[PDB]
Amino acid sequence: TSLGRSIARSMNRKFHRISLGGVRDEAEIRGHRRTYIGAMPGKLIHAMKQVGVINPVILLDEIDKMSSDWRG
Amino acid sequence: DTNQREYYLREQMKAIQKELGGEDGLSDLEALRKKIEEVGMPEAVKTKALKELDRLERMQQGSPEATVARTY
Amino acid sequence: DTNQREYYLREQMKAIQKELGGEDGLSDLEALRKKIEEVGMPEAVKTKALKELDRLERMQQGSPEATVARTYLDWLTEVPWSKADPEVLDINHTRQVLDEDHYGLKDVKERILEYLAVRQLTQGLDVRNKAPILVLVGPPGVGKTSLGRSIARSMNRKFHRISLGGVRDEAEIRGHRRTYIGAMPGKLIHAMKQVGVINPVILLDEIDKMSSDWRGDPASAMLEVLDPEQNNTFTDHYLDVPYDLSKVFFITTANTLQTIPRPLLDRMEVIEIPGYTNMEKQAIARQYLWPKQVRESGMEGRIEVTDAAILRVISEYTREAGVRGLERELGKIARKGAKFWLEGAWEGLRTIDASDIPTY
Amino acid sequence: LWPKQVRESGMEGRIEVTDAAILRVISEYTREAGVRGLERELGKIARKGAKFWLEGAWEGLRTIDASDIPTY
Amino acid sequence: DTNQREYYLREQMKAIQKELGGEDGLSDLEALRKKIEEVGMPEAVKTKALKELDRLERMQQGSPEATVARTY
Amino acid sequence: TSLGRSIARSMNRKFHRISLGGVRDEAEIRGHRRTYIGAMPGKLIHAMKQVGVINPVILLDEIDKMSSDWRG
Amino acid sequence: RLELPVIPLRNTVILPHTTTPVDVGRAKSKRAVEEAMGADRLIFLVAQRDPEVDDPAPDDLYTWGVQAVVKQAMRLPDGTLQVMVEARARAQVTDYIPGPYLRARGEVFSEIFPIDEAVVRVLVEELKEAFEKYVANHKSLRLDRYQLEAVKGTSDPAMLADTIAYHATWTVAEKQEILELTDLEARLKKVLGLLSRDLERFELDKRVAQRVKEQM
Ligand SMILES: Nc1ncnc2c1ncn2[C@@H]1O[C@H](COP(=O)(O)OP(=O)(O)O)[C@@H](O)[C@H]1O
Repeated sequence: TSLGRSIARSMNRKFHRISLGGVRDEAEIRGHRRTYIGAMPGKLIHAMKQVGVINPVILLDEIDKMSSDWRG
Repeated sequence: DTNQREYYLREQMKAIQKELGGEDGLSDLEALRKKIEEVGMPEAVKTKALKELDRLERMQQGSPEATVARTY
Repeated sequence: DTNQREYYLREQMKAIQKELGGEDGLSDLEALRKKIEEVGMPEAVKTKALKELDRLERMQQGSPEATVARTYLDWLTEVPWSKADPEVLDINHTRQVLDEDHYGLKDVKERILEYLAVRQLTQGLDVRNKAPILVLVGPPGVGKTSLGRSIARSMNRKFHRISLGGVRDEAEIRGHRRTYIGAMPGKLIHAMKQVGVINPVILLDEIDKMSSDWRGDPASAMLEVLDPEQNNTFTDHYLDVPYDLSKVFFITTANTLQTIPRPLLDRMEVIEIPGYTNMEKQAIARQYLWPKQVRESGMEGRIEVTDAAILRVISEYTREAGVRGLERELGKIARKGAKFWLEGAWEGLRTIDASDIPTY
Repeated sequence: LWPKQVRESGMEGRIEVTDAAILRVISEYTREAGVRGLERELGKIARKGAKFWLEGAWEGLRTIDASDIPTY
Repeated sequence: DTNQREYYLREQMKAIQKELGGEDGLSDLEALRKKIEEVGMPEAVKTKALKELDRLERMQQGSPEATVARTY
Repeated sequence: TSLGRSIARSMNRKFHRISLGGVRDEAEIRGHRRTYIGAMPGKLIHAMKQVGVINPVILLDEIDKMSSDWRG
Repeated sequence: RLELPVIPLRNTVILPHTTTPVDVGRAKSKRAVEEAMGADRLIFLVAQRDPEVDDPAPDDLYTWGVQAVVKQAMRLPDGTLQVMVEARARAQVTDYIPGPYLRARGEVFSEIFPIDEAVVRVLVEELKEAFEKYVANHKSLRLDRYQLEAVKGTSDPAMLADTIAYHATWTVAEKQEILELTDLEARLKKVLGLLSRDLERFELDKRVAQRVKEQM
């Protein structure tokens, strides 16, 4: 992660990261079709939202720590 | 006379509109329309946003679907 | 000129809303506006309240734009702003406090001594830690909450408690966009409203007994509401303009280190608090547990328990590592004493002893 | 790594570590393949040094040899 | 012309449905006014009830305000 | 239940029971959001309304026959 | 002047240099009117507070007593002695001597003419134009034209300032703040600011009325 911070600093764009490990479904990346209060998109949309620029340097954290049993 | 006065005071209440306080807002979902216009987006995004903005302004009270539309 | 014209708007609406169709708002939006633009809170409150002015002036009954308006106004203007109780910064004060309130293991005290020694050396021309948050791991009965209370008393801060073993979705610790009544800000804003100052010691209970039953794992929200360099400019969904959680203390508690979320395991200094020994539990009872029962049940000068009976109760009536089972046993002793006193006391000070404990 | 610890724990210019003690910490106090363990050990060293300095500053500049590590 | 005449006539129908005496359009309305007062409620409850009392003075075929106000 | 009634007699209060077998919604327990006519308040609120006393004795029978699901 | 009879003013302070009738209904004030008839038509008018006490009090008065030369004193049998008083200038009230009837001693007029009278005349002209615009636009807000006609052709700038200040409608605390200002330009600036505030409120009223008719 500190290497990613250094890379982003060299590129002079604001670093970010998202703990995509421990996500057990496809729903946490795509969200779900909005039909109630508390309708929430995926993690990536959150990451892009809190980084107010369209060209960040996002670090997909722990990409090998996912599970796939239900909800896609 | 009571009905006429009630209509007159409702019109006066709508007129308040908050003026300088209402510069952001304009009866609600207007600042949102302007910010739709302000942010340069793909034309499909513009069309979808305008379509669901038309789907908005439908008496949010008693209709949380308007709330989820505003969340979108 | 802007303020006086808005004052005129206030006057007209407080004269008019008396006959307004929606009375669920109570026509109190103008009464509550005395903290919109007569505000003793910073510019953030003023900006939102200017935006909150738009949210006013509508009807009720089912998803009101005005009930949510006044609710958000009250939430914004009741959470303390720029008001801090005078904290004393000492470690020797804590040296005496951790002796006047607990028998103590004398091992967990020194970890909090270390952390507080760090807390005095707040440098960088400001106060920022970037350091762990006193995660306490141990049984429930063991005095986690009392340790937090003693620390708060030592530093003269209002202790609190908000359980996190009952949270399952990112909405009881987060907020919801203010557009309708029926949505509540998170438990942390609840705790902030419970206190009247900006720097309250807060405890967090059973974090390891929290799961993602519904869509959304509360762990990420926990990490965001707690990281003491990103939460200084933080709001959940319910609030809009950032409210700082940097000055706010955060001590935590759990039972095991396995179910604590991995992202939360950052900036955690494990302070392991084991159980107690029979002699230590006996001292705890004879000093702070049995006297507690005595003046709780109403035994001022009524009954006294010999140390033999206390150790017999400890070795017989409770095996759990905490001091909760012993506390309940002594409370039921107090109940039975309340009876055996209520049919007439043979003397001003009755005597409890190991001979007839199974009678009590 | 150590300078960041000391700059955070309020002890700059008021504690030192003879880097033989750093070797001791690495060889005894951390067996992981990275530096997070080393950074936790040095954080504990910083906090305990702050505590010891808080019982009365006995010097204008501290020092830590390799022997007294299982005292700090 | 016909709609104005119809509003006129229906309004005398409203102005003659006051049970002749004119004390209240419906007995249920005047019952809640005293029932709120004749019950000793705290300042948090009584004061608010005195303001949702204003939702009354409605009748079934008119505004549906009293339909749930009476139940509350 | 008869022990509860006897305690109420001895305590000189008003016994009252509200069954809690097969309850999953807070709307069943307490009030639901004030949607107009329809969506009546819940069980314990009705129990509190039934008695004319502010200090009653409430017997929550089969309290271990509950259930926790969505909607409160 | 000193130890002159005091008549409490009705619902507001009567500013100097303005042709205003003052009601006198209570007998306690009637006795002071009778005693002022023995002081060569000169009354040291000290006003009482906002909504009044039925009897004058030695603590509810104001700290500024205006000395007025009475143009005429007409008597009525209805119960009120409406006196036509044309005042001169404000003066400070030292303290309160209780009655009834009340008494209060003062000093010479507090209105003074400072240096740099060119700025004084410039501000007088600017305030006159501002008040003409204020009155002319305030026809829907019911501003009289006799008030605008009574401010033209004035010699003393204090006369113009006080006459315009009375003819413009606001609260009593701001009138007290104006009367406190003994500077010839500070009072003009305060009147200008108050007129600007009222004209901004008027513009807001016009805009919201236009919105109402558009909605209609
Ligand atoms: N040194 C000590 N060790 C354990 N318990 C203590 C000690 N000193 C006092 N107590 C008492 O033990 C009780 C522990 O109960 P409690 O604080 O409710 O546990 P928890 O809140 O962690 O579940 C406290 O009420 C406290 O007064």
